[PDB]
Amino acid sequence: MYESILSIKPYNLSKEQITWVNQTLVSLSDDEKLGQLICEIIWDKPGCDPLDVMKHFLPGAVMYRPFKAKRMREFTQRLQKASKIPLLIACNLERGGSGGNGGMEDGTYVASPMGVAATDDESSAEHLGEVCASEGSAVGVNWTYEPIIDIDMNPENPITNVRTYGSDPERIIRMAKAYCRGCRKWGVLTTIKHFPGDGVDYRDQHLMSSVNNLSADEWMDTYGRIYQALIEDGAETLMSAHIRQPNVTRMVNPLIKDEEIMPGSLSKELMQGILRGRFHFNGLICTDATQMVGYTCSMPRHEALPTSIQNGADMLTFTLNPTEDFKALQEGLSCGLLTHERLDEAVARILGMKAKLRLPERKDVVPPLHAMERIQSKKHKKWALEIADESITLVKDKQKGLLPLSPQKTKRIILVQATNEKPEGGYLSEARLFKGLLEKEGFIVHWFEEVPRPGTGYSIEDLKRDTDLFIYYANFKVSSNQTTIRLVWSGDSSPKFVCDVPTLFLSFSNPYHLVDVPMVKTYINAYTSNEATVRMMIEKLMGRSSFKGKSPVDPFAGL
Ligand SMILES: *[C@H]1O[C@H](CO)[C@@H](O)[C@H](O)[C@H]1F
Repeated sequence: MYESILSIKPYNLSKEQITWVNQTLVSLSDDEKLGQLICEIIWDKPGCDPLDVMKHFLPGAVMYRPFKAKRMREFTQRLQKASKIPLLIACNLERGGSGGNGGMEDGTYVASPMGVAATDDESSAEHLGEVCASEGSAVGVNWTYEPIIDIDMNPENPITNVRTYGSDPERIIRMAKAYCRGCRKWGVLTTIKHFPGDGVDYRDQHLMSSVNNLSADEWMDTYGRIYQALIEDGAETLMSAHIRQPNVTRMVNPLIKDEEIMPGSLSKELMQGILRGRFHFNGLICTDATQMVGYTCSMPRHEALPTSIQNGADMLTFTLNPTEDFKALQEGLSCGLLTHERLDEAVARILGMKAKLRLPERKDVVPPLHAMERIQSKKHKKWALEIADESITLVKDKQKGLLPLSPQKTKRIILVQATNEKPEGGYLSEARLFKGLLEKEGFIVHWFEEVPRPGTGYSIEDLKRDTDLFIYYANFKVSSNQTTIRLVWSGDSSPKFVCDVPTLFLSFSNPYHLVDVPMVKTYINAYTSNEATVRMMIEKLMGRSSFKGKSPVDPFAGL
């Protein structure tokens, strides 16, 4: 059975592969089928054993948090050889081998997706995807939870922002298809997220069930257009997140009551009515992480877990208390919250992706050790430099004669770090590098914290005697469970003397900082805070490299 699913896009399995899926399915107990539904998270901290993911059930997949590539490779061998059914092994490879709170600790940090989008060259996104999948597959990853095809409509949203390809649906489609092309070259499944679409609300689904409140027609013309394009392009998997679309839900079910409207991860109207029905998506649907507030607050958990599967999800991403969660699935199956027929259909789509990857027939469980040499390879580092060269964007340049910088125009610089990270020693490694590279050019550079500021004992004339230029290094990065990535001062260090001392503002992440420093006359978006982008920033400030980036978003955010 299931030939109508498994023989067509995005599965395209052969007769013999479908026979393996069916024979395997029939051989599984209900407990084993329920376990296939679960992806378990894995971390590398002493006292934590990866095989703990198998103490309470036999999972269908795992996801690696960021730890070292060599440990990931060892974990893959241990996990797979201990598993009767091969595992899907997922990773949040968002920005290359490393970067963005996902990936691996020591992979290549290429760029944020928005930095890639600023190049306006889809080859940049293809290269991004190649790095992610090339470095991931070397250590055993076969599933990247990317690309993000959210639209960065709302500039106050803290969980979209540089994780997106910006606010233009046509560019999102171009870039996401290219990212997927790069991944398929290395045998890694992709995941379009976050369905039904982040970026309309200004709130984080990590902390609540956020709401895409476009009209049904508006949603269909934007998010629906993007999802349809990636589905037709062959997207293998899709992540249903803890976001509501009430107006689309009511289009499917006009009589639904407000309290019955569920987020994507729990919604039959969105997963079965829209995705399976209207869009004929035939790939694997997984939930976003189930311990997040957007999920937990929407429904009692014991009902929610089987209901997600019944309503169209094939896989639950992560457990809270694993004994309790598995018991909830067992009881949901026995009492009819989850049907045996829907259980078999979910597991068929899980096993089908394992057969698509040819995991059952793989003699070795990881590639040869030789494959590890791709990680931080010269090719990958080179692509990161090219993308930085093409991405950095001169947004506002209303300071006559400021650029290019020269020690003979502005010898003494005060460097002002602004960030929501908490690096040991107070200063970001990348800002230290930037400071050192300015000094190499011949500038004298002090941190804001090292020199006096105007006050009862120090005047603005003193400041002007001691300071020729202020430079701001702003890195307000996305991170789960933040309600803002707005500029926060750590407010005397803000650009409060722009008419008395020339001030230059550099953002290495959030592209909307003109919201909080509108007085600034020269403003540059770099989208990514890594070594490659810092070095290329220096080249461009000194006038040895042109500014080539094009804003993939409106950096002024409506003035
Ligand atoms: C929910 O969690 C999953 C697994 O880490 C991420 O891929 C999604 O971006 C997040 F929304």
